[PDB]
Amino acid sequence: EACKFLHQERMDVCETHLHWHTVAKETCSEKSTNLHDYGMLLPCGIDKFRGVEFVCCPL
Repeated sequence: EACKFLHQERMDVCETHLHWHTVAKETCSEKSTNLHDYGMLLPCGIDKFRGVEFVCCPL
């Protein structure tokens, strides 16, 4: 098994870095992996974003 690169965004709300970090971490954990690294997508407002891409690696 290698690491998996994933992209998740949404179109209904803008959210902070903390939210997107949480999403990335929890998505990796749902897939039986650990988050290694991530980057937000689609900056919005003064301090928010509309998604995250991220790399989940084997436990």
